[PDB]
This record gives sequence, C-alpha cells and structure tokens, in this order.
Amino acid sequence: MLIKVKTLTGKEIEIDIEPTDKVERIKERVEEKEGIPPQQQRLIYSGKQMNDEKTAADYKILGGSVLHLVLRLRGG
Amino acid sequence: KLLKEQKYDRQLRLWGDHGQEALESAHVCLINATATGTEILKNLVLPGIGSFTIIDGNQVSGEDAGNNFFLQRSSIGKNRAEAAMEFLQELNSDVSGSFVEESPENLLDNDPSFFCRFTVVVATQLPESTSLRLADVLWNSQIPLLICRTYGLVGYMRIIIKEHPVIESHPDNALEDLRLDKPFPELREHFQSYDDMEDHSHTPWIVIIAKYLAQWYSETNGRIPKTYKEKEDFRDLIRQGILKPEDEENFEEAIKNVNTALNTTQIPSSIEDIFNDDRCINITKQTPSFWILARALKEFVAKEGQGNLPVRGTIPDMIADSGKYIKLQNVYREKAKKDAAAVGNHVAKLLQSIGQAPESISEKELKLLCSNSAFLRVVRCRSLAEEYGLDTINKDEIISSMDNPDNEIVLYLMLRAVDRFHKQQGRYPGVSNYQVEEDIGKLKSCLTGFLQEYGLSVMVKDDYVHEFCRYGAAEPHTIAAFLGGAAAQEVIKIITKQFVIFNNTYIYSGMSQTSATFQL
Amino acid sequence: LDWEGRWNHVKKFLERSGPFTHPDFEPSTESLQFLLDTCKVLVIGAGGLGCELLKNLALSGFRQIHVIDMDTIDVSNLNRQFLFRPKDIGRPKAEVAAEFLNDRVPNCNVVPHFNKIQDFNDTFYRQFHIIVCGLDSIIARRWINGMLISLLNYEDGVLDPSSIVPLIDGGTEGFKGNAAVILPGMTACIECTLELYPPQVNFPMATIASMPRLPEHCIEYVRMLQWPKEQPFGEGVPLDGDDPEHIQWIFQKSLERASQYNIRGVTYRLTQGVVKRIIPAVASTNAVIAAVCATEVFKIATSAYIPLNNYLVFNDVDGLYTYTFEAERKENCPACSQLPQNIQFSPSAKLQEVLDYLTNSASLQMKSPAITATLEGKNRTLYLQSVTSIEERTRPNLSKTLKELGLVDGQELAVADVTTPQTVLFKLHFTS
Ligand SMILES: [Zn+2]
Repeated sequence: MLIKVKTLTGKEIEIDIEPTDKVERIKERVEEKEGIPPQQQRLIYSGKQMNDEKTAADYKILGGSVLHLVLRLRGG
Repeated sequence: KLLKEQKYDRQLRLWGDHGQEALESAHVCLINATATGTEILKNLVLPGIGSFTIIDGNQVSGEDAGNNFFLQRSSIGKNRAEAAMEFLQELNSDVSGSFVEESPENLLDNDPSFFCRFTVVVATQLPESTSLRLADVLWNSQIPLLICRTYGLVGYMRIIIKEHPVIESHPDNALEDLRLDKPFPELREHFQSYDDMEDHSHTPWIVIIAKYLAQWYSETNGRIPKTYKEKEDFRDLIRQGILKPEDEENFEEAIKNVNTALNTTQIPSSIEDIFNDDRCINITKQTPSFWILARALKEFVAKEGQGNLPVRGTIPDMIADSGKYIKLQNVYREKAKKDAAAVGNHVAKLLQSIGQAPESISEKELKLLCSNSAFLRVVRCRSLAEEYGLDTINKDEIISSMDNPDNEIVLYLMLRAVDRFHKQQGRYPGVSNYQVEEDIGKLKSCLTGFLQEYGLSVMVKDDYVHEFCRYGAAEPHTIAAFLGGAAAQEVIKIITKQFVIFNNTYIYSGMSQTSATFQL
Repeated sequence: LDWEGRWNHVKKFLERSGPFTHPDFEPSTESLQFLLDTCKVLVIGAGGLGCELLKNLALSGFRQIHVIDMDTIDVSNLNRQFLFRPKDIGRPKAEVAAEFLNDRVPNCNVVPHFNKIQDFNDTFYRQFHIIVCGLDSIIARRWINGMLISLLNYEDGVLDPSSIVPLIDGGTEGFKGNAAVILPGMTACIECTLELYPPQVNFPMATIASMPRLPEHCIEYVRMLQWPKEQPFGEGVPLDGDDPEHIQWIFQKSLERASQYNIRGVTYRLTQGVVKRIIPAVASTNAVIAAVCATEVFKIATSAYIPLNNYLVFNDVDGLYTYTFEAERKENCPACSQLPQNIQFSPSAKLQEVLDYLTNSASLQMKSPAITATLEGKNRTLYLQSVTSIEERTRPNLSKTLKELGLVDGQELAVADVTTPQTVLFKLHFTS
C-alpha cells in the first residue's frame, strides 16, 4: 500500500505498508523518512488515535488513505 | 541592559540574542488601527519591536471602540491613529511609537516614497483599489508587505516579499548527520580504535552499528543493509553480539536506531533546488551574502565535500560512558570545524572574484551557514499584480482546491466577490439589517462577474453568499485577535529572517476553525 | 448606559439568521443583552492564555466573568501577559488582570479569585455556564476535567443535558498550540486523550551521577543530588527556582561538574530552564489559541455557529498549519465513561503490583494513588500514599496478596489520586 501522513508542519510523506504492519511500524517508516522519533509521534486516522500494537488493518487503512501526526501541549 | 534579558527570557529561548537585536532595530508600519491592526501591533510591541508608525485617516466610531482593546470610549472622535498609539505605547517603554493622521491613499499621492523607511508594512482592512496601488508601490520599492483582512469569521492574510532567504529555518525534527554510510577519515579512525571488552554496554550505539556494519560489509562483500528484510537481519547480527545476556540496553538502542542510522547522507532536494538556481550560479557584484554562501556551499560539495554538504558537527545523546561520548562528540565538532573552514575558503575566493574583501562576510555567519547547510530555505512571493492579472492568475490552484465546496479557498473567492461588490456599489454587503434582504442577490451577480472575468468553472454553494452578507463587513474581535497573533509572528519571521514564512495567501475560517495556505 | 455601536460587530451574529447557524439558534434583538447580563463564564489561569482570554471574552459581549489563578506576577511574564506592568511584580495575576480589564472595558465585570482550582468544589463550579482553561500543567487540566464530570447528573442511566458544563481547553508551547472543546459525558474528555501529550525526558539517575554527557546532565545533578547533600542556603531549606542566588549557585557547581567532565554548553540561561522546567513562550501563539478558544466560547453561549468538533493543533515554525479533527471518546475511560474499569490480576499478585499498574499504565498515568475497598461490609484503606501516618500502617500490606489480605472477588476497588477530584472504580477479576 501507498499511504500518506501529514506531519506537524503540514509536510505529507508516503509509506511502504501492507495491511499487516502494526501501527508501531507505520511510525517506524515516518522516522526513517523524517527523523520524528516514533516516541513523540501521535498518529490519528479519522478521529481514531492509532494504538501502536494494532495493525493498519484494524483501522481500515486503505492505500490512498491519509494519516495525521498530531500533538497536545502543556503550557499556556 | 540586563533587565531586558529578564523580561524576554521566554522569547530568547526561541530566536536568541541575535533574533532580539534584529527585532529591536526594526521599524514596522501599520496601515489601519482597526482591531486586526491594533492586535498585530500588540504582538509586535510586547516582544519589543524597535519602533512603529500607525498611519490612518479615520476617526474612532462607536463600533471602533466596541471591539478594539486599544481605544476606550474616551477616544471616540480623536483620530483613530493618534488614539490607538497611546494605549499601545503603554505595553512597552522600550518601543518607540509614532503616528500619521494622513490617510493611506493621501500619502500615496503626496509622498509615495514615504514607506521606504520601513522594515515591513502591515496593512489591514484595505479595499482592492488601495490594496493594489500600495502593493505595486511597495513591490517596486523592495518593501516587504503583509496585507491582512478580517471579514466576518474569515481571516485573510497575504504576504508579499519578492525573495526571502533564510539560513536558520529551525526545523522541528530532522535526520541526524551521522555519516555511518559515508564516514570521513577521522570518523573511521575512531571506530578502528574500538575492539572483542570489559565498557561494552557503555559504548555509544553509533560505534555499535558501525562495528557490526563493518562485519556485514565483509560477509556481504560491499553491500550494505538496504531492504527492510536486510535491516532486520542486521538487527539480529547485533543481537547475537550481546556480550552477556546480562545488561546491554544500548545494544537494544542500536537495534532500534538501525531504522534510521543506515541512511543519513544525501543532499536534500530543497538544497539542490537552490544550487541549481540562477542566482547561485551566476554571481555578480550585486549578489547577496546568502547567494554567495550558497555557491560557496555548492563549490564545496563539488570539491572537498565529495557529493555532500559539510558535516553538521552535532550528534544526539546516547547511553554511553562519559569520556567516550565526549570523544565521539569531539570527532564530529572537529570535522564540522574543518569543513566550515573549507566552505569559508571558497566564500573568500568567491568574494574576491566579485571584487570584495574576504572579511566582507563574518566568521559567525559562516559558522551558522554550515550547521544549517541542510536547512536553508528560500521563499519567493508572486506580486499582488500577478495574482490579480488576467493572464497570470493561478487558475489551476483555485480549481483543484475547489473540488471540495468547503475548501477555504471559497472564502477567498467570496472575499474577491465582496471587493468587487464594493466597487460596483460604493458599500459593503449587508451592513444594515434591511440591506441583507436584496444584497444576497446583488452579491452573486458579482461572484459571477468575477469568476467570469477569469473564466472560473467552480461551484460556490449559495450558502456562502448568504453568510458573507450576514457578516456585514464586521470585524469580530476574536477573529481579529487570531490574525493578530498569526500575522505578528510572520512579521517577526521576516524581521529576523529566522523561520520559514508561509507562502502567498493564508485563510482561516472561524466557522469551522480550520485554515489552509495557498499560492495565488 | 452602554454606547452607540459598541456591540455592532457582535449584534450582526445574534440578530441575523443564517446558513451555518446552529440548530437551536434563534435570531433576536434581546440575545445580546441576555448574553451580557447572565452568561457566567469562568476563566482558569491568567498567564498568557489567561489574559488573552479575558480581553477576547470581554470584547465579545461577556460581562459576568470570573478568573482563577494562584500565581504572582513575575518579570518573565511581561513579554506575553500584557495585562501586567513592571509596577505589578509581586501582586496577584488574578487581581491585576481583573483590575486591568474592568478599567479598559467599560462595564466589564471580572471577579478575581486568588485561589488554586483545587480550593473549590462542585458547589462553586456548578455556578458557571461555560468554563475556559489556559492552564500550565497536565495535572490541573485533569483535575478540572474530573470536576466537571462530577457535575453530571444521570437520570438512572440517562444523562441530563442541563447538568453539562462545556469546557474549552487551550495549550501553548513555543510556536505550537492546541485548543479543545469538551462536553462532559458526550465528547472525548481530557482523560480520553491523555495520550496526545508528548513524553517528558526523564534522565536516568545513573547517567546523572555516573556518566554525564549533556549540560542538562550536569545541571540536573547539582540540583537533584548535590544540593540536598550539602545544603547551600541552610539545612532543610528547599530549592527556589525563582531566587537568583540559588540559580546562580547551581550555575556554579554545574560548571564545576561540566568542566570536570569536559562538557561544553553549561550557560546560566540553561541552568534557568533545566531547573524551572521552562517552556519557551511568545505572545503570538497565546493570542492565536486564546482567540480560537474565545470564538468557541462565543458559539456555545449563543449558538451563532457550530462549535469546533474536537480539536485543533496549530504551528508556526514552518509557515502556518492548523489541523482540525474530532477525537474519539474512549469507551473505557477512568473518568468520563461510567462503568468501573476491569483490572486483571492473578490471586497471587501482591499489592505493590496493583499499584504499579495504576502509576505506570498508559491509559491511567496516576500520580500517587490510593486504593481502598469494602473489607468488612465497612471499607478499609488497603493503601494510601497522601499522608504518612496512614502510609506507614499501610505499606506493610503493600507486600501481601489478593486473598492474602481479604481481597474478595466479584468486587471493585476505590482509587483516589491527586489527578482527578472524583473517585474512580476498578472491578478486580481474579483470573489466574
Ligand atoms: Zn474520557
């Protein structure tokens, strides 16, 4: 599959993924491409915030689908 | 002196001392002290903008005081310019306030070259006519312009800087310049010194991957892990090397890092696009320090760079003994240093051929250009005349976005429709409760006349035509305050040449709470 | 009274109907005065988002406004918290803030509360229609989140709408920010999305003492270790992050340690941030997030438009980016989901085991919990960390096991934590 994932800066990057790959690995792809530690990565697919132990199938991710690296801040 | 480094600590941890100076010495001009204007200022004054001038030929109205935090009832009548200055003045004593009661149009006639004194021009709530004439006057003059608008719950912001180069782009996350794949003499020499152990678990992961990398380079003559399958088998090659299934967490760290350490040496696309730029290639006596550092960089990659930019010099932290990490750290800083020297050497030759003293560009500029060689960015903006010109309009962009009837670019179209309606009517849509009635019709007449004038086959739900009438050229404070913060940061981005500015046009919908950037 | 044209930029939205309106909306002339006279809004925090929020709510037709903030005005506030002047250093942010606003905006009516949010109880919070936050810690957000869920009243299974208090939360951190519109017992709550918070760097004490590498490593040592060892400003005297002579002292011992280890980078400014756990802040961002936040407050209060569904993240570093989405309300929430959670421990599991689960989990992240249960028809304190007298008499039992301490089955435990003010329940399942 060829999926997309907009980073925190709007930059969208593609990935090599088979419906079998865990969320965990999807994150592993982004890092390899961008440098964003999977550790500080929070991916979200259609309101669902993907758990990195489940598979890309568990969320109905179909090729052309788009993921979203999001975040939440402590200050204010 | 030292008292400032105290009230600015919070922003000094973002753009640094230099950022501040740059900021502290700029003189920004604001064109209308309406909420949007007053708020942008509010955000430039606080951080300590050098000085500012507020041009405006209006008199505060009832509504002007009911939505602006820098105009009390006490100032209704007094020129909206002078009025606003006072309250804004109070935010910072280190800032120099100044004002002009002459209208923006009036200065464009009487003294067009007036804006040649400003570092940046921020214009708010201007109608097409003046919005255009100014852009043209400022574009030629080489003056960075930021036009902002607040219409209902829609925030508009158009930046216009012919060329905005930037060295310190400030990337949020980025691939480490480790060079495990294309090691340099001294780096290879480092690994070579490590051997087969007392210090095992306290050895940096980089040295780990390195060592087992060399063991794979052998068995796999030449090849290097390139396939996810191969990378996996590499990970095991490292597992089987666990000294004593006892304690080796760092080995585990290496294993994890193998996902990124095996590919971190290649010239980024954006960088290449700069090398192949006409401004980098053909340097002249007019060429800017940036473009010269640009070439110097390229000349470096060709010769002693050997295909790649200068070694960054930095490395992440990693579980490892003290003395060791430090030495490894040293290997990278000394290398980084050497490369910087080389680049400078090219900069110098380069400078001399242009007819300039090598000391023309500082050593502290070169130090920076090198640690950021991989993050240079350059942002050119289409003029306002272009975006508006019949032949130059960016049709593709508009139509591709419009596939979604609710793609914020609609708001841009409606905004163009409103400005058109303005001319053809002398007034804005639905400002009165009785005007909303028919104005809803007369509007579309313009949304079409507009689209037609540019032959635009896009669908605009009539649901927007209403809304933009419901608005009634209203400048809701919360919507204004939004552009205030967003705009102001852009200005600081410019004044400090220290982050990457947005391209062309930015649109914010308070209704859905979403925004998008465009290139019109 | 209130002058000609003052609320024009607002009236248009309350008098004229429209397309993107909200269902329960109703165009009307009175709306405005009703909004000005009775909508009570509570703003939590007056430190960037705080101030920013007050300005925005006031100029939007809000009159009855209350502010809560326990902090005192410090100089390192003046670059983003515009409601304070250098002549205010020392005073209560809450008070100066209210003071300033009521004066700049004519008949505004901000009531200050020089209190910490945990000082009040449901009684006080039911008082408000909408609550907006601009806090600076996770614990607080969690506490105020829990408070609002207590307010809910379930009509035997069915949730009553009127007992819901909308909670608008905002956050900042450098050029990033995020707003969130919460609806207890309906929308995902703070607890629902507790994992959206990035991780915090926790230096292993081993690399702080035995092997420093970064300057952050040399500072943390002289603060977390050297200081207690040789009391610098008298014995028993704590480390005050806001006292120059303290920081100037650590800055010292740190250069000592750093120099001993050949570590460059130990600046005075760095001793600042590492100690005070400082977060970079500018006005631009706070203005943005607070702005979004107010807009939503205006919407909910008036129905003039449809509230933000769940979230919004903002970012400035690269151009301008803001992603908006609708977070899923976890169905098994230690806070907003109603039915007690289900623990799974083998009858042989010791107490300190059920405890580490809470503390070290991912969906819980409790601070220093306390477990209790109905032991003899009456309920006893299995373990509690808050006090020390109730701590000693209980730690011993931290070693015993499920049945080894009367832990019966087909039962639930009671958890109390500094996190939320409400008590969360866990139904233990002996499946060994
Ligand atoms: Zn929840």
